Amino acid sequence: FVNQHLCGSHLVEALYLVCGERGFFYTPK
Amino acid sequence: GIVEQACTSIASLYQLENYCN
Repeated sequence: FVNQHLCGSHLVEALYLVCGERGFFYTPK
Repeated sequence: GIVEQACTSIASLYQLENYCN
């Protein structure tokens, strides 16, 4: 989930795992 | 931002942590 290319939903899953109870912001530009 | 850069380049732990609340 880290130190790799994270396209599409793969980035969302990585943020979910990394951020835990804090949650996260997912913001495409 | 990260959504664009993480697909074209290796995403790090620090990069991901920057988007936690």
